[PDB]
Amino acid sequence: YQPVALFIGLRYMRGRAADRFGRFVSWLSTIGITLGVMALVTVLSVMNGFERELQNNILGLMPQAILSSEHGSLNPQQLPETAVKLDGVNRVAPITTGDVVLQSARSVAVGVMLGIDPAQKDPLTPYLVNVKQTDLEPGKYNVILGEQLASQLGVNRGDQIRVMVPSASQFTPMGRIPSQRLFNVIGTFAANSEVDGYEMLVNIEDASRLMGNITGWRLWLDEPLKVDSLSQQKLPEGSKWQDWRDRKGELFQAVRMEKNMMGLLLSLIVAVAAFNIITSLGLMVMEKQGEVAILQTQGLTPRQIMMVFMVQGASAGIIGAILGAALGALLASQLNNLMPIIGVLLDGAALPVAIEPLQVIVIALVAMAIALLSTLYPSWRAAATQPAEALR
Amino acid sequence: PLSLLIGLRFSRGRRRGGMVSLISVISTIGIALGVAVLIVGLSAMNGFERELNNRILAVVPHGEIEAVDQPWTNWQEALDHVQKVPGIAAAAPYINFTGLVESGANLRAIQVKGVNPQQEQRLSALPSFVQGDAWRNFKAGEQQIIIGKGVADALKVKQGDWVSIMIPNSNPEHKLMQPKRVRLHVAGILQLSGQLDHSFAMIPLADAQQYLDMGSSVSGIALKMTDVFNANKLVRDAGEVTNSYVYIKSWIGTYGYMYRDIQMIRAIMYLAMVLVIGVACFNIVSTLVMAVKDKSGDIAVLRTLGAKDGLIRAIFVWYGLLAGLFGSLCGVIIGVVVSLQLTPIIEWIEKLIGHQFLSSDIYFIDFLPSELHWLDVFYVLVTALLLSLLASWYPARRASNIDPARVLS
Amino acid sequence: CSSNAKIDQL
Amino acid sequence: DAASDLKSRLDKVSSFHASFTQKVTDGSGAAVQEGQGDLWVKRPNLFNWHMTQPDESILVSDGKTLWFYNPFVEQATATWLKDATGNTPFMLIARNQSSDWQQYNIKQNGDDFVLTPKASNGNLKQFTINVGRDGTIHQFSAVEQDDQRSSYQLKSQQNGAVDAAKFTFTPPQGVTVDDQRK
Amino acid sequence: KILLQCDNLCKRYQEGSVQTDVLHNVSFSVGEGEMMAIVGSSGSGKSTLLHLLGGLDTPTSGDVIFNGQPMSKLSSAAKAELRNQKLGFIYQFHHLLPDFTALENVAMPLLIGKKKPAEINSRALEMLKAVGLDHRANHRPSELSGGERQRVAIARALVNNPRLVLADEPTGNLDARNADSIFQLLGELNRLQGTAFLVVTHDLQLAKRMSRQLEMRDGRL
Amino acid sequence: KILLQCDNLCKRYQEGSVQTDVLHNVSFSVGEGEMMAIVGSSGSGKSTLLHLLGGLDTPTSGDVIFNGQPMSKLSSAAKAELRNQKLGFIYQFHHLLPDFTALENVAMPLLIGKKKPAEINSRALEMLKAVGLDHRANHRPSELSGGERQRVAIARALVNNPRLVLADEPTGNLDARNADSIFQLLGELNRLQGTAFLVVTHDLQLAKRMSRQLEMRDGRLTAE
Ligand SMILES: *C[C@@H](COC(=O)CCCCCCCCCCCCCCC)OC(=O)CCCCCCCCCCCCCCC
Ligand SMILES: *C(=O)CCCCCCCCCCCCCCC
Repeated sequence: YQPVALFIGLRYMRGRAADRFGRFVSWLSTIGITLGVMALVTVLSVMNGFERELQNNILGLMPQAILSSEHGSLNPQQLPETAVKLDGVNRVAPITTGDVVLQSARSVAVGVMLGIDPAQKDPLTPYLVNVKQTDLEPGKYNVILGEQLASQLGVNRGDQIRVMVPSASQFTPMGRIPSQRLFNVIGTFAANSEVDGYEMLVNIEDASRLMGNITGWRLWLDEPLKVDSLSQQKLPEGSKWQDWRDRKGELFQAVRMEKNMMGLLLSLIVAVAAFNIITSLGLMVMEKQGEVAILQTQGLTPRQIMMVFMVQGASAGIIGAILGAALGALLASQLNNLMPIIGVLLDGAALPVAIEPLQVIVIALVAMAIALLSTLYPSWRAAATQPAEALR
Repeated sequence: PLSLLIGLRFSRGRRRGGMVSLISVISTIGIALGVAVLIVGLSAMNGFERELNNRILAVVPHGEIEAVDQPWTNWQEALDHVQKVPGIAAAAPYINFTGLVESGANLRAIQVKGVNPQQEQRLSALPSFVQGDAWRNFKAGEQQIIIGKGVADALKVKQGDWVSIMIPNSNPEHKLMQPKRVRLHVAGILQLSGQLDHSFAMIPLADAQQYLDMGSSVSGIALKMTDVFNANKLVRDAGEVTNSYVYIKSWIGTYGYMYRDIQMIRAIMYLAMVLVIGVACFNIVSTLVMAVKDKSGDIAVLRTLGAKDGLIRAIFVWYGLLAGLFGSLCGVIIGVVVSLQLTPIIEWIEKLIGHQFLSSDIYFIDFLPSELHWLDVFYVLVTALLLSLLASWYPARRASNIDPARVLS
Repeated sequence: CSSNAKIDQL
Repeated sequence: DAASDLKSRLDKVSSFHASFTQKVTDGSGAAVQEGQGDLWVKRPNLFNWHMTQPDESILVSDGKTLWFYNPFVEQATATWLKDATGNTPFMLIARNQSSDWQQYNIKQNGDDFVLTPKASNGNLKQFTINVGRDGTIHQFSAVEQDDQRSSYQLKSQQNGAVDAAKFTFTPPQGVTVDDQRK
Repeated sequence: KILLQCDNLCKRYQEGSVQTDVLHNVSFSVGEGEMMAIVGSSGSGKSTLLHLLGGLDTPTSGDVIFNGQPMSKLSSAAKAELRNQKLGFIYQFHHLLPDFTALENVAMPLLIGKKKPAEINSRALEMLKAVGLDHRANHRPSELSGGERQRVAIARALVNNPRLVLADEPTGNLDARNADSIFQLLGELNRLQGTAFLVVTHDLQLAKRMSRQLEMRDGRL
Repeated sequence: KILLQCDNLCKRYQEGSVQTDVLHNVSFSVGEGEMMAIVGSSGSGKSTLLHLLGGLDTPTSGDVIFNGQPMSKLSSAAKAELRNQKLGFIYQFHHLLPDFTALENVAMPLLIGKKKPAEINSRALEMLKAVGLDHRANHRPSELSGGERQRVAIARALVNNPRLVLADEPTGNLDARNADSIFQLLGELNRLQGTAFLVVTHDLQLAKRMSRQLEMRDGRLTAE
């Protein structure tokens, strides 16, 4: 009854048997697809939840994007904050970065010196354990050691430590010694992470490393994961890009490597579900030998008869990826909200999930693509056949 | 010896009707793909447990006793107290140090421990993973230090040159003194292929007594336990027999995640791979719906020759099992040659992709091991046949309630 | 793997 | 026979007021920093030099300790004279004793007096000595085995004496004091 | 001398969504030794008696007792033990198995009956000499001729000496040489133990060879 | 009056991977008003001739020129517009579709040709009703009888018959009583607009009664 001749030859081929088992074996290619997309969304949402937990803890603090100059020291009078009009950033603040060593009254350690401004805001400010950000006075040379850094050194509130810059030093002829400076603590900070093991907050106005200027600008990135596209952009002259790949480059690369390994591990369900359409449509041509050969006698081109079996291999992929993404977004969202009998972790302290809106679309179009390439080969055997060399 | 349910059923599978030969290839490799990645998956996880017993457990002591900062005036009597405790094999003292190995324009944090070279080999195998043969003459006077492999490529040093490290200045008065950069030479390098290569160093116990300007005093007591799983009850028994409540811990809070997250894979990919065979069992359902239709005249002969409904049900159950046994056994024979020869396979893909997989800077080890066990092969064969029996039972039920009178008999 | 936990106990 | 050349004219000199320069070079062959200022070299134990324009480093000697004040970081420490190294070429021009007699095969080809040891423990391989006709040292440059060369040219030669009143340590008002003397 | 008791076997047949009764009061029985010559035409109920005498369908009009048990009152499992011992079926549309050999096609009820294995190997050879398939012992039925494939169905029905054989036109797919010899060996067991057989023919030429004569008008055989 | 310019046919059917000569010397010209009844034996070639001149396959030796176009020198896309306008095909082995109904089976040439949407409810309805299928409008072909299923393939043919109607054994499955009642209704269209039909049978009672008697005996088209 439909005016389109391509869709009227396959709408009555979906359900023909009156028994419930006869229609269950015809939709088996649909169930194999929607169980692979659901296994690809719900599992990868747990891996994205562990990735977002490592993003607010390791990439929340320890700032990623600095803009070092050609000689390292960047003059703020020549390169102001209104000249760095790069995309992705949202706030420009002066900062410095330099690896130093520690020398307390008990033992020695290593750390990363970070000079923050006492007037500007910082994400480490709510994590300060009874420390004020305005306590960093220029000329007093104060220091804010971490929780795990002061624990291994035995430094309490009111102890004098000794820092030393080994990279930038004045090469005096009376023995090659690095520049050292005595620092006094004012308090520690706790963040329940690995940041407070080596980070130390000093004043921005200090000449411990060199000079009076800064080394770069603190750039808060909106998406600190895709720093490869933000490093090859239009960069101004007299500046260089230094991302987080110098310190934590091999850490987050292992998280992306495990995501592709589990993503390839769960993609085998779609490949067998694509193999199910070749077996299902491979037997339909052998039994409908009197229906395909009678269509060519009614004045039908072989290009149009190929689309009759092409949609039948594509209708299971369209409604299979939509139902797989709909059920995949409800199981991951209601994983720990409904009932915790889905499997309790060793701690069970607010297990997070993450449903990316761009990850659902890229998964479902692959499931609609592998099912399309597994349809042209059964469709070619039903369109390139000879009507004179048929069964009758 | 074969019965009627098996011995007279393989002749029915020999059917040719055009492109049916393509169906026998896709349905074979469709169910053999999930078994071939399950044999090499469980054998690889057995290799990570095999390398954990010798490269992690045999090099790290289980006992970790941090006492009060009073430097162990009763350390001689404490060594014999934990030795008579059942469950602890041996014991050896150790002194915790913190230094920075530097050779110029590079800084690396190192963890130096002072152990006796004539006593460490009784409880753990430290010289069993050393590349160089210079593991002897470790006494006082020479002032040598052996380092790992992660600090060998970063510092760009060799075996024989003198390096400069940092020592903690011991002083009872709370003040600040000048640091001491003692010049020591490298007397060899070790290789553990893991995280204990760039943050591990060991010195003899006779050389550590002159650095803190003390006599006979240690800063920790290490031991070794026979039952490595009981890292909670056995540690509390040794802490009370020596002294009062001190900073006592074990390896279950530090290396507990290394023994973990490999049994999670034993539950994640097991439920993820039975869904692969579950989709692959749908090809068995599709080939038995056709098998009733084309051989519908052959069922009408059996209904007139005196066959019950239970005999016709048992025909199509073993008919789908013979098509599943050819695909399941074809995945086992292609899984042994990959599991036993995985080392030329993983190294071949890394030569054409550049970045080698499983880098030892953040992972467990560098290479990908494989320990094939014959117990896990039997667990898949029952699993691959139970999924094929549930998929072939429902087409076998439809082939028995058919009417032989409506068909031409 | 990717599940990092640094909860120590004294 | 030529070992008494530097042990004869360098005995009558006590002190001199002159200006010195500093120029270090790495293995690539380029300058990375500069240093100017003056110096005061006394014979027996005291030595004094200050950089003014490029670098700020204040250090004196009172006879037993070795002060080191840095106006860049506002810190002033003090250490001994034997706890540090002693193989530097700046110390041998002041001592002139039996410590300069271990091997010390000194040659003469004019004004150059470059020497080298055969069995040493330090990391210095050679250093040059430039003397004059009145008993002054003109160049005390040395090289380090990390491919780092140096040169210290001197100008404004002056002969005269100086009292020991300005050699006392006087810290600026508002600096910290360190005690590294063990 | 009565084998089965028939009383008002009124069956139906769906012909284009119309339940049309093809049989009306089929209350005629066979005789022990008397060859029933049922001259029924194709389309008037000839093939209906071949499926209703064995028990392939339900007539829902009466009950046929054979030796004390009705076929309609008994279950499907209770009707499977006597279909290979005292029943036989001979068709004309080549209702055999092409995937087997000619040695085991004549021993096909012997495999379902789970008899002695030493007796199945001896019974399959003594039945080939009666039909005439001495040379075609281990041969597939797909390569045989029209007359050779009809001889396999004669030995397939008579396996454990049945009392009556439901034969549906054994002659017609072969020549005239094997027409009388197929009925001579079938008639040889009538004088040994006293069995019988039911043959359905279309013409009256083969009707005078049988002893009894019961025509089929509209089910009344 | 000439419609099919049939030359000497030399179709060598590959029967068993060997090129043998089975269809040779086939040349006949038909026209409107007269109906040729070509008969023969089962296996002589009268069953495979329905696909040769019907446009389904060419023999690459005999080119028929129906509407001014060569059949052998033609592409596949230029041959799908002549089998639905001026060609009819009647079979005998119930070549229908079980997923459709009785009304949708006779409207399948109307849906492929892409005609007017408000025309298949009157043209296809009056074609299946004139044969005798009135109350079985929305009926599945699986529940029909042998005689009723043959009439659906009959009414599927005469939806657009200007000329060149090709049949293949209308009797056989059903009786010849009502088969003659469908031949007089089909023959009534020869005097309205002018058409003819080619019927292939094997018995002598269905060949010599319509217009003339013909016979094809292994290439010999005459001398019965
Ligand atoms: C050690 C793991 C840890 O990974 C994680 O980040 C934690 C994952 C936790 C997932 C919990 C999911 C709970 C909910 C499940 C719901 C299921 C619903 C199912 C439908 C009802 O690190 C890794 O991820 C690495 C794992 C690597 C495993 C081995 C991969 C090997 C891949 C081989 C591919 C071969 C392909 C051959 C093709 C021919
Ligand atoms: C976290 O547990 C860090 C230790 C890394 C070892 C855990 C193993 C997971 C990565 C290896 C997966 C590859 C196995 C290949 C199977 C075919």
